[PDB]
Amino acid sequence: PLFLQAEHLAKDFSLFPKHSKQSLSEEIKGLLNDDAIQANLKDLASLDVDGYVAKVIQPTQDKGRPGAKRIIADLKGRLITETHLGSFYSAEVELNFGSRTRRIGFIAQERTTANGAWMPEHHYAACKAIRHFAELSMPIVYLIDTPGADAGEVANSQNQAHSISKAIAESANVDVPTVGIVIGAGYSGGAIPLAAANILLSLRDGIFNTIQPQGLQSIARKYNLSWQECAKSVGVSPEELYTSGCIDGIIDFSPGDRDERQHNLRRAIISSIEAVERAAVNFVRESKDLREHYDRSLARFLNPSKNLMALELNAELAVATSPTNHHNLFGSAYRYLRYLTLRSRIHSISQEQYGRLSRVSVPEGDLLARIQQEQDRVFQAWLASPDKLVYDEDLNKLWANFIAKRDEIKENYKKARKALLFNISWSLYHRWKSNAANNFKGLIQHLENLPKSVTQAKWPELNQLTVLDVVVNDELREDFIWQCHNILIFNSLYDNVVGSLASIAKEAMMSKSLSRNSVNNLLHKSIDHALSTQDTANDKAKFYKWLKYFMGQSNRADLLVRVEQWKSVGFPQLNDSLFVILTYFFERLLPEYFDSESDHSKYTGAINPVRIGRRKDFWNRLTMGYQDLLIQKVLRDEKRTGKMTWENVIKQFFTHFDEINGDKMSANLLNFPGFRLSIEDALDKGIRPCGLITGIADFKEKGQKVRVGLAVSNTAFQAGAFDMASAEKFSALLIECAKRKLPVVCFISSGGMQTKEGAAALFSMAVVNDRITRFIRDNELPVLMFGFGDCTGGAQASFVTHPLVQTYYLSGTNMPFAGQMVVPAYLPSTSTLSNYLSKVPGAMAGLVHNPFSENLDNQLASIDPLMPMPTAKINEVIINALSTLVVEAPAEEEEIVQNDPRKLMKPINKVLVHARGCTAVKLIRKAHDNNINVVLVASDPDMTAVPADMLKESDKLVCLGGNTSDESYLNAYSVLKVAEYEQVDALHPGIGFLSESPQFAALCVNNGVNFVGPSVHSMTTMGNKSNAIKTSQAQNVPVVPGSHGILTNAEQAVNVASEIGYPVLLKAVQGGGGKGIQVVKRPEDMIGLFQKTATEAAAAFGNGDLYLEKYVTSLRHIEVQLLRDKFGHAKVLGLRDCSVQRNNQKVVEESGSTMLPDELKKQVLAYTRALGDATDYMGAGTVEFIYNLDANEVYFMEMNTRLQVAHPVTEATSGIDIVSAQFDIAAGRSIEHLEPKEIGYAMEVRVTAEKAALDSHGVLQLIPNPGKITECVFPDHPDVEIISIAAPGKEVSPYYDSLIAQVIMRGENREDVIAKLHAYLDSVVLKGIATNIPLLKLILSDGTFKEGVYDTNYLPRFMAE
Ligand SMILES: Nc1ncnc2c1ncn2[C@@H]1O[C@H](COP(=O)(O)OP(=O)(O)O)[C@@H](O)[C@H]1O
Ligand SMILES: [Mg+2]
Repeated sequence: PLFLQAEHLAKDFSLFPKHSKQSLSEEIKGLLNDDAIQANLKDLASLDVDGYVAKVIQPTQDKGRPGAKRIIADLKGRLITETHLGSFYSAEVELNFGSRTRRIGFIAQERTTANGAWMPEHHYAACKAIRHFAELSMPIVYLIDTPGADAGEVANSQNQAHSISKAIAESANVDVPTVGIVIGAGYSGGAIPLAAANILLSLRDGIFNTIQPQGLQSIARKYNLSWQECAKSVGVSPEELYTSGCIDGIIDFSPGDRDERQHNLRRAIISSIEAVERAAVNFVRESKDLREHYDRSLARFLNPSKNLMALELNAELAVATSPTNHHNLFGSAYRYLRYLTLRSRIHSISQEQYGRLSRVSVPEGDLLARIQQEQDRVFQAWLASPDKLVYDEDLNKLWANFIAKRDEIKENYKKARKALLFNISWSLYHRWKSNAANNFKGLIQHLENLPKSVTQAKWPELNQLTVLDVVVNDELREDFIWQCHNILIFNSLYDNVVGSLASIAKEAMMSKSLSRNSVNNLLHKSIDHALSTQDTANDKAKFYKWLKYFMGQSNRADLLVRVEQWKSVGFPQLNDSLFVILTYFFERLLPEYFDSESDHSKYTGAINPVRIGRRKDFWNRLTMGYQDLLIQKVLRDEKRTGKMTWENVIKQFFTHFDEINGDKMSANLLNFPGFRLSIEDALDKGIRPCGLITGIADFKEKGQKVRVGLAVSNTAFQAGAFDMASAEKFSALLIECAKRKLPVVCFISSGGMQTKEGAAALFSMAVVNDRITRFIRDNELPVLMFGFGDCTGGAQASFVTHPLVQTYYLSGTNMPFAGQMVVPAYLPSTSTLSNYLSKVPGAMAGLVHNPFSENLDNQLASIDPLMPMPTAKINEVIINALSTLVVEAPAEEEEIVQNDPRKLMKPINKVLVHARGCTAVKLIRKAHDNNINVVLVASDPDMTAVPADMLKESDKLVCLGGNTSDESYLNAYSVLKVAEYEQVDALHPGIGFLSESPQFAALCVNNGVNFVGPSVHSMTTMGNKSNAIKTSQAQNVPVVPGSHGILTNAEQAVNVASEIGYPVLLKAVQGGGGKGIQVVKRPEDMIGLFQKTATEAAAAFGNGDLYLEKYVTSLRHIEVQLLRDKFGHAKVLGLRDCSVQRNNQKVVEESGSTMLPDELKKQVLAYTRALGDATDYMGAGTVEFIYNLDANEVYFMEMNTRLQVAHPVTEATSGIDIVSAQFDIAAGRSIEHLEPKEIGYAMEVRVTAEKAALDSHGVLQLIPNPGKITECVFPDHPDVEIISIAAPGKEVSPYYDSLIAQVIMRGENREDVIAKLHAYLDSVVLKGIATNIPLLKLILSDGTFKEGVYDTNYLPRFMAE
């Protein structure tokens, strides 16, 4: 069942991107190499935002750049057909493949018509062209270049979204190789039908993104950035798109090249089509289920059943329109491959996986203070570099008038003085825009607070004289404070009149004048509103004399037109007639009001629109614009009451809703500014950080239950903005519906695709649309799509309006192609509101009633009685949809089936061991002792290692290839393919490599392979450092004091560090092994050391996330061994002390701690049980504690969610075998029968192949000594255990660790264990290589170590002695 299989495989392939077989980037000949890509990443990192814009954004905007036809012509093939249709350009060219010539289809976005902006008929032409090439078995090269598909009134009237939803449906289901190549810009839903290819490439200077970079300006205004900053933060370069896995490589060609690089475009196409065809043949070799899918699709062409045959007639889709034009078996392979690549381009995580931010050192109401500080920061930056007064002739001529009239004999002085400051305050009001109110308050406060040595300061010479320098002088200072105070009241007056513009519009429609009382009372109310929302000392009478002075300036109309130009960005909801009457009120009716103050007969109030412009149909456009403002107001009242939520939508019709994967959420690997704060805020409110809620519900159809799928949009997160986690939840729901045979109902509301998830979010349009296309075409069950609230962007432009679904809308739904954030200017309710679109053909199967908004249909009939009304109910549509289906006999109910190892835990007689070295020798020895056959996997140096020699004829050895870890053990797909091939009973994930990764645990358990260790839930809870601390806090276990969540920035790190007291630690969340652990001594150091250690974490792991802990200088590293079964018996075996360590790596490890009180030992035993039971832990695990020697306290640090190398020390002293107990637990057995003891004492020395050598100051260090071992004797002794890979004639490899043996001594007491281990280390012989043993012998003959008085920093001090 290929529909179920493609989500399984694509989930597997997205768990480890680098070593997946979805990497076809090696195949294509003519791409740039990974070295040039790494070098280009270093340049783009070191450049600023302007250098990034020049490199990336400016060449795709270039009007001199070769078009789609010119690029296709310079492939130098033979053109067979062309179809130029506006900004669409389809073609068909024969290319030479060396063996012969071949027809290759083309569909391109042509930049030399409409800039590549596609219209509805261009999408319908792309639909047709994609079938036409499929019917003729022609491979297709898509060429992407667009500002996005048109969001205009004509597009949405022609049903733009419904043409794109079909175009994506054809592209996703085409039966020929599809290659995408970005030849310019790939923005939004116009780029995704073409970018939905098998292999998506880009030219060297191309771009691919969620929307055009100027559309990010709305999100830039909300968080106080520029749109250029938001564009770099999103990461839109071809190099960054290749790093995120959005594209499959960068072709070494730009459209203007005429050297060797012009030949790379045809070569990249030839090798791409050949690569997809070789890959698709390899998929038909290995997939026997691809035959079954093809035979099921063939059987529908043989016998077209009436319910799907009627859907194919109405939908017009790419089907077998002939037996000759019926697709081949490889045709279904291109659909399959295309889904796997689209679905591994999208990526999401879970709530347990996401690392929580620090609540510690965060002020109350912080958001407004941080935005105030950003507005002050940009204001202080203007105080540090203000503009010169020579730059504008209008301001320059007023300075000349001012200085001339200042020496002249007092009226002309006062006129020129006031006029200079006035035009400076309008100039800064044009400049500062949406933040102008805040920056004028800060300018007033600045001017009042200025030193007398700056207020009395005489002006610089004209060339160095700035607009700041002009107004800071005392003579211009306090009148400019007055200008700024009146401009604040004007900005409030203007914005209050804009929000009250409907009252003006009504009276203009019904009398053609705005009466004198209506302009008086609107002016009164707007000044009273301005001076009651602002406590400013400048009163109504002073502002009235300024308003007369302003209405006495000759450039007053020009000041209103300049203002209106930048205000049009913030108010894209008003039409031309509404902007004209707004301007006419300020320009003419306010002067006419003053002129008629002396004599009221001079007032007429008459709006003459011709004096602002000869706009046709002015009063009928004013009628439409007023009706649309009332529709906007009604939909804002509906948002503010908040009746259409996911809970309320469910309670109106459905009962016992069971959500599928409610924990799925945004990955956020671009880390967009303020978006992680929004994920935190959502989580603290209990809201899903995901644009969709999905589940299965009961619907009582005439008292009797019917089980249906239910997908309701989450208007509680980002107004229902659809996301990569929403796409995975939709695929999961359609899979549960395909398994159980459920009808699907959907309620969809969205602001569009989540732009703050990167360019990767776009692929969700094609992923979810393909799963709905395949769901109806393989499983027949009806999908309903009730568009509600605002239903816009890519959710609207794909799956909601898809031609096989029954599309519905609630009354009052806003349904355009894109929303207010992206739309440049006003769109009529005739082209946006679902009421007027109800009778427009193909827009919907019906407009239904909104069951929450009581009076809506009468409120809409009072706005326009000729508006089309709703007819059907949501209950009527659902009962008619359910009753016309065949009622198949329902199976007995199953739960939502998830990854559970406990089901897979069956008796083990053959096991895969994922390990090398001493860990593999230990696990191979335990496999013999438990009577289990080993399937061993190994690198080329390790095929002839001692763990391979320890195997029998009944045990297997398999070659992974290569020398290093990357070429062998870290390839998870090779290791899983061996587990599947040998049919292994379980897989032991070893130690090191992928042992502690919950992704590698999930990868095995997806494919039904038993993972020997904890559940994936237990691994993510105690593997995520913030959540491990939060679970410890919940179980009354003291943690190592710190931030407790993850730090945001250097200011956060300073404040949490100050509260703990310096010195302190900075640690990486994805760290471990002592990597990136920086000590910070001071606040002076912390500012530089945070930025530094964030770069260490980002370089080492690809995540700069730091979290802070208290630096304890005198400690013991105490760690406590847990065992636990599936039944819940937390058998805690005992502790170890691993304090003799060198660069965090443990060296001399012990079964007890000589400075730890028995009361604190009992506390860490109780805390291990509390954590083990409260996470539902399984297998072997080790919780780590800092035992502060100064404080006499024990603090939880972190947990090992796997087998620990120190384990044979506790095997001796507990009397319990840790690996045998873990193999019993992973066979499904209980460990209740075990009795943990405290048998004597034990100690381990890690014997490593290292030579002594001095550092730069002369202190002795140990460093690795590789080479062939000539002699190696470990004498047989009863109270020592030897795990070893050292023997005569074996080599110690430079590609791996110097660990050559673990020597674990046992004895009665600690002095006896030390003395026996000292004597045993002298009886042990090693030759050929050097070893660490000269140091180990001296620690065992130290007096301070023999007394047991030391700390974790003992060893580097002792090596210096
Ligand atoms: N402030 C500190 N207090 C205690 N240990 C610290 C501190 N800073 C670094 N460390 C080292 O890190 C240990 C904590 O576990 P860690 O070494 O990070 O584990 P791993 O690297 O094996 O995951 C401590 O025992 C100590 O050796
Ligand atoms: Mg450690």
